[PDB]
Amino acid sequence: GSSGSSGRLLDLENIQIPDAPPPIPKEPSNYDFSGPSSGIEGRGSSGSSGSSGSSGDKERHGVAIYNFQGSGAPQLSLQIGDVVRIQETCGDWYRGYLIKHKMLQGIFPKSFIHIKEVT
Repeated sequence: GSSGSSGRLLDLENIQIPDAPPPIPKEPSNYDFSGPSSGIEGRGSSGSSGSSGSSGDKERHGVAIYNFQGSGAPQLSLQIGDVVRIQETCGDWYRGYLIKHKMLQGIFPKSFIHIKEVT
C-alpha cells in the first residue's frame, strides 16, 4: 500500500466553524409535496399511516450547530446540540422533525444541520 503525509493531529479537537453563522438562505421554490389536501389541521383528524413494508429505512443523522428561531410551519425551530431525523432533502433546506421532540415537525436550513458521517 501507499500513503502520503498527514496534518490533522492536535490536542484541542474543534470543528472548523466560523465565528458567526452565515445569513440563512432563501426559501425553496413551491414545494413539490404529495398527499391529502392540508387544511383541516386545526379541526384534527386521526390517520398517520404510510410506509407499510420496507420502502427505505435509510435516514440521515444531523445535528443543529446554530440556534434557529422560526415562527410556524412549514418552518421548524431548532436548538444547538439537537438531532433531527432527516427524511428528505429539497434545495438548500432539509425535511424532517426533532427526534427528541417529534411534537414539532417542519424544515430547516442545511447550513445549520451538521451531517455526521463517522461511519
